[PDB]
Amino acid sequence: AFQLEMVTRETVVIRLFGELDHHAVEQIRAKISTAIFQGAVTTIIWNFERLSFMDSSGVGLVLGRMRELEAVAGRTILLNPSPTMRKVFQFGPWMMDATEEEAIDRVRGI
Repeated sequence: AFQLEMVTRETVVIRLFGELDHHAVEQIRAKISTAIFQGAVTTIIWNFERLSFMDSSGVGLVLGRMRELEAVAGRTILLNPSPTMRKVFQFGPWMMDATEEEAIDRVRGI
């Protein structure tokens, strides 16, 4: 499952929870890519916390949006990545073990 929620001037939270199917990656890629191309989004906080498993397309889902953000000088934060995830991404975005309010407070500063 997943939820999207505009939470701040151009900032979007993607909560991932449970099992993210290849089909969901697709629903997500649709709404966010649109949002970026529309200029409604320039910062994505991906909340990975509750996630138990995504298939490989989630990895591209995230990296795609990054390449999309790079061009609008946007930014990505990976929030609460487990082991593989942070390893998968390290070998890059910003990873911070925090809450969403925390993550967002942090984004407002800059």
